[PDB]
Amino acid sequence: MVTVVYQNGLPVISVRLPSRRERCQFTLKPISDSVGVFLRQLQEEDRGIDRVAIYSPDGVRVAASTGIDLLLLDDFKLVINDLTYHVRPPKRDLLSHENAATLNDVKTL
Repeated sequence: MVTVVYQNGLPVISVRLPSRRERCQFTLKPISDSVGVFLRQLQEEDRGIDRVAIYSPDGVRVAASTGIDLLLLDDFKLVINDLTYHVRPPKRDLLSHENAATLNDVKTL
């Protein structure tokens, strides 16, 4: 199964990759990473991947330029080679992401 879990305010997507026995996790920046960034990371991780794509639950291809914040507003399908994974991210506000991974009362100069 492909899962999405927020850790320190950022989405961590855990994926079974075809060449690998063990799961691998991908942490993404919702406000600046795109669908295409994530798909490129998958391909870089496993040379056994010949095809990767993301689709809406209704089966419509999602544009590579789409922000990860927008992707994670709802369910989606992740195709890796000949397997399609139904991904169910946890719901949170689109506004949620603007203070992600910030430590309260410590600012960097």
